[PDB]
Amino acid sequence: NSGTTCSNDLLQPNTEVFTDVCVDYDLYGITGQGIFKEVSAVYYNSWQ
Amino acid sequence: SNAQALNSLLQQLFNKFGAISSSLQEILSRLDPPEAQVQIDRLINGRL
Repeated sequence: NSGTTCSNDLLQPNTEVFTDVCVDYDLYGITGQGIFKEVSAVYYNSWQ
Repeated sequence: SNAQALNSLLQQLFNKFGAISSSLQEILSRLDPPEAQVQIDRLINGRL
């Protein structure tokens, strides 16, 4: 019970993304609500 | 003028007004009930 190298899969799993229905999302510390779409566009970088 | 007034009124919902955050979700998810009722008061006063 003392260290940095912990064990995953305890209570914070990674789930799939849903579309056409607004849900509550937590994306890197946002905790917002809204719908998702699947529009394809290329403007991101390796760090964005 | 109407558009500028509406935008200025909408931008009032993203101000801390002396609180710790501009979102009630971040306040009601990290602070205990008997103490989290202080920032909501400031937010309500500012919005009113």
